[PDB]
Amino acid sequence: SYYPVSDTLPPCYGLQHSLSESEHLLPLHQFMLPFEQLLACGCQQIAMLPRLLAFQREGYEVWGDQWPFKSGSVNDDAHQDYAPALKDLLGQIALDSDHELDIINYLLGYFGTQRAPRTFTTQLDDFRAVQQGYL
Amino acid sequence: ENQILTQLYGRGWAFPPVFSLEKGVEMAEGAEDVRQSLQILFSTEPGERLMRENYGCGLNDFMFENIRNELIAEIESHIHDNVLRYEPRADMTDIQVRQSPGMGNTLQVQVMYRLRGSDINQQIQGV
Amino acid sequence: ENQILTQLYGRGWAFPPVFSLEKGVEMAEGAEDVRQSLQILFSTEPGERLMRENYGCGLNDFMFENIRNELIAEIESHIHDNVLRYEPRADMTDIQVRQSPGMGNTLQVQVMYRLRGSDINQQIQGV
Amino acid sequence: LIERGLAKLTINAYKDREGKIRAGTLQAMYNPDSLQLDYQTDYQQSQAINSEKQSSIYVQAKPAGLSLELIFDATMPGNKTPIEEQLMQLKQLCSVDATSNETRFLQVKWGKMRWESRGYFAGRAKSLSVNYTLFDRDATPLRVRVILALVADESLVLQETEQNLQSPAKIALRIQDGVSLALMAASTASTLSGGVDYLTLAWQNGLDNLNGFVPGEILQATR
Amino acid sequence: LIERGLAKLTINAYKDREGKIRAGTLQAMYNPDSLQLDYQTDYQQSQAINSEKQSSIYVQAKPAGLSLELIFDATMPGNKTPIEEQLMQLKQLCSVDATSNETRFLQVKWGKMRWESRGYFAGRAKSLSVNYTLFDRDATPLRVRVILALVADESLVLQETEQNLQSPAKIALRIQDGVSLALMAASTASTLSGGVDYLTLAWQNGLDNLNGFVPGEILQATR
Amino acid sequence: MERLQPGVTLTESIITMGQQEIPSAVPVFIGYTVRYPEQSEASVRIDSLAEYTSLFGDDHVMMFAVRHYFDNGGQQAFVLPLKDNMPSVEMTTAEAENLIAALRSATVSEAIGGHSQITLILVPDMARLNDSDI
Amino acid sequence: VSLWSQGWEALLQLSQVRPNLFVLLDAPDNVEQAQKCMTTLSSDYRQWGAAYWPRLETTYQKIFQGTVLSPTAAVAAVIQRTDNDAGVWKAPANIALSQVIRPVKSYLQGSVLFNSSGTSLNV
Repeated sequence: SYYPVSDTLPPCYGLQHSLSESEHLLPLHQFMLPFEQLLACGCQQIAMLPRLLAFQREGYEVWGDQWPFKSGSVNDDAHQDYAPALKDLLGQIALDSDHELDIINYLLGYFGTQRAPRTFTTQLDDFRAVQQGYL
Repeated sequence: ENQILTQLYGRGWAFPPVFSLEKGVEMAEGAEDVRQSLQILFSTEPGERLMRENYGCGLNDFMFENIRNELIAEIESHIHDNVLRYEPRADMTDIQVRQSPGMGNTLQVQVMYRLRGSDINQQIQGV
Repeated sequence: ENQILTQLYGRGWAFPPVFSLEKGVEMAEGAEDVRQSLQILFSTEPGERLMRENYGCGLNDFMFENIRNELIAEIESHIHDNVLRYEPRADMTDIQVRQSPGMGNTLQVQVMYRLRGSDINQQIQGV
Repeated sequence: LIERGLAKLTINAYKDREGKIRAGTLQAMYNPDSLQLDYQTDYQQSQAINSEKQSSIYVQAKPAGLSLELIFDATMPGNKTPIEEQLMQLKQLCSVDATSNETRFLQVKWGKMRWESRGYFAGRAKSLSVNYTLFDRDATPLRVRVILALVADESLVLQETEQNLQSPAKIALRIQDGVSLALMAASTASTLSGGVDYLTLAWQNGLDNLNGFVPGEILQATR
Repeated sequence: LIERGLAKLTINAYKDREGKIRAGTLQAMYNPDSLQLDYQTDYQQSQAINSEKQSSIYVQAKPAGLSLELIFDATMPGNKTPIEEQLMQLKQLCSVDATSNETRFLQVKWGKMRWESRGYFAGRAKSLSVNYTLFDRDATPLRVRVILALVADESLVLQETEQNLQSPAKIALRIQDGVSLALMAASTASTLSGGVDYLTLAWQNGLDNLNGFVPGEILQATR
Repeated sequence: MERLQPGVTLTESIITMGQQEIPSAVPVFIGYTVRYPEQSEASVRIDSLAEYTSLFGDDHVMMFAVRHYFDNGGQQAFVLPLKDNMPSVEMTTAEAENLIAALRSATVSEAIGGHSQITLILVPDMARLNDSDI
Repeated sequence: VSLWSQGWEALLQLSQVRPNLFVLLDAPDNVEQAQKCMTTLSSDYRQWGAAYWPRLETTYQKIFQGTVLSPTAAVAAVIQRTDNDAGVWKAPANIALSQVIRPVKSYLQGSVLFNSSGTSLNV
């Protein structure tokens, strides 16, 4: 569970205030957004650790792409115009799925065997589940 | 509005934190940092800063108490030793506390301050 | 009726020592040990514990003496420095000694106490 | 309230500090007019070459001293107890006990007078000043004006347990609505001699998170 | 001006010097008649074999001492708070705090009385002298004449910032019409603990010349 | 920063200093102002510059005399404005007579002689004709 | 919504039977319902009442689900508490409440309850 950094700031900055009552609220509340997603990646990846290090792996999915704010929160209401666009670039984590093949090479190394070398006739989607069930 | 007073008090972020496309965040320079450093202190109340627990003017713990000469003399004492702890760059020189002529419930405090080390007037209003 | 107050005061035998077929002897837990530790002290008189010779409230050595304001002020003094010696976990906060409205001979003492280190009310009655 | 009668001064001498052995009592004939309690504390001011901050440190808290005067009489027709009997009883309280090789521990008490939150004044006699006047021609004294001066020697098993209720070893705290763990661990420093750090407060309670407490939950802060 | 009502003496005990933890208050029944503040400074006179100049050096500035007396009463029909309750509250301010193993820090304040530019008198109790008179025959005291003696222990974070506004580290100066640099660098010695030399004042401002300043220009004198 | 709810809200409005009311020394500034908005009285009393700038306009030669009067330690003052137009950057000789003919007029002589609190008068607008008057 | 106002107009009328009577009364928790019952009250004895908005979540069972409680029972004790020392002339606001965890509604949600020109509701 992730609790936002925009909550702990003093209330005169207006982050928990009513939305867009004053005009200085919105450029501040977009400034805290990049430093929120860097901390929200750190809270996901500890919760992914039973998934990241299980021996019965089944997923493409690595470090994380979840939105930091709960859907009822006022912090969600500020960036509600571009929350569909920010979540979709957060789905760049499927492009980082080569890293998941480097953990299976590490988890197979407990039992003395390396992972298979990557070939040219892979069909890399169907290649990987063979490498997953091998572990 | 010179570069000399910046060398005594430094540059910091303006308290309305408005960001611009040129020059980045609007910087409060030397004579105007110390005025805005007083505006931050009066505007926060103690306990709602994150780790600095006792930072901010507690005028909230004596309001809804009746206007007399004993409440007024407790404001001028509280507003004096609080600027001494949390504002080393601004020395207070007078406090005037009086209730407004229009609305009788509200009372208006007026803090007169000089900056330390320097006796340089501001030419006109700005930043 | 939580596990937190057990960590401050410990578990001990209940003063009515009733034994059960499940769970063994009924254990007085944290907030209820300190109440029953006061019920043991008021109920024993000094000298009838075996080797701890001076343990117990001696209210027996001043009874059959007439109810006045000087006997009442000697009870509140005696009942105060006795809970200090033999009850380190319960701090006294008020003693009210008065004679009952129904029967004039009997007088009823009422000890109000808080537990040390903790300000946690009991939710309802029990154990 | 209940009755109307004089409470009179009694000085009970105990052989030990705790108050378990009794050495004898003495009830006053007439009560003292006034009771003067004198406290005192010693402060030494720190000298330093660099700074000029005025800051005086604490050295010692001197014990209390009660000073009362009494009168004894045998002139009047109402009283018949001789003053040789009462002054022998009074000097046997300001006396070196042969059992313990010290003086005896007195407990002055009368009525509903609390001597700053004790029903008695536990202490030993520092001075005593008999002033015989108005003898009979049989040379029996008929008026005696004693001036007692005591100094406070209180029991140690009483003072051991006042420190534990003032600064306990373990605290339980009730959270209330959005006080942070950084804010709540500062509130422990009121009664824990330097508060627990906000990490070591979270480790002792077994917190899953630094903000992973509900506002109803009870935290524990041991040192 | 606004209203007409008695301001009364309050003594707030704090556990720490800065004034953050609160240990309890005590409001006086009747105010003191008089308040006596006593300051003192020690000067040692320098002895020398050669010369006979009378010049006494400065050793130490002893802290201030406030001395007030109070009275508590329960005889009168207007007042009903017992004196055992108030004298227990007063002795708990002149008391060794079990959290910090020192005495507590008192802050006497009432009304618009500034105690030489502080709204309160921060200091600890050096003495205390209860004088019970006029007991009831229940031995409850009905009149008590306390004499307090305090000694000034002020916070250090307040006294750190009075030195910085009196003698700052950096000065800015406005020139006025034909004062020389040799004359202006003597005016810095009023508030810079030995003024900057007239060369090292010209080097810090980046002066092209020793007389190369216009009268409107602002100079800077750091040390 | 909630300004309608009860609390401590800082404002930009400057309230007045506690005046000492020196009775035997109080000036008038009789000069041209840019605003002239006061419709009740003839000559009005000012206390601060921030009260004057709201009450008589900004950026004129008579403001910098009030601004320098409140810096040297004066605490109360009266302002009797001249009703005519504010002059140019330099004073022409056709216009400089319009000031001195307004100083002999009874429109400014009745406001001074009727108020009976002022003890000394002064014109800060006479130094405006120090350039190009002839 | 008018069922609350039918109860307030009954209560403020009840404080007219004899001289010294006051009425502390509960406000509805819903914010739209509170603003409507402030505007559509329309009694001629409005000065004898005072409305305290949020319901308190006290520390009584059913600390996990504390029982939701009326706020006026706590304010009548602090009205009595500020009468003991500072007289009736002192205002009963800005004094701490003992056994409560939180107001069940947020504070920022009820910032429209205070009106300096209209009817203002105590928060």
